[PDB]
Amino acid sequence: TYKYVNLREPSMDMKSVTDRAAQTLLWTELIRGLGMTLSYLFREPATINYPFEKGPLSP
Amino acid sequence: VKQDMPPVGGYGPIDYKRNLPRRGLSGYSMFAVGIGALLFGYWSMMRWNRERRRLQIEDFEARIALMP
Repeated sequence: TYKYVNLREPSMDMKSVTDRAAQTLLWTELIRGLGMTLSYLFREPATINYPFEKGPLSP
Repeated sequence: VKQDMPPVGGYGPIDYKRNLPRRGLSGYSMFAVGIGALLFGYWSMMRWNRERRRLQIEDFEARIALMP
């Protein structure tokens, strides 16, 4: 019972290698990372206003 | 009766897939639309520069006729 990783080779088909080349020379997934961070920007924060709102506890 | 904490008849499953959409354009399409907007900007740039040179030649003619 195991699942070992990093089993992909860089595919020598022209489609996959030109997609990785356009990824390298067009800065794509960096913009995808910026999109994820903006997706957490427009959320609502989980900050309790501490000296008034005191945090939850246990019995 | 007894009042432990059991699960009620079984609960739903929770996923364990690396759920990735990998969306966005391909290499060829993004490449071509970038170069197309580039060439659009080049054509408009060429037009504005040559009409601007026409007007700047008119400014030269103004200083020529003004001088003596």
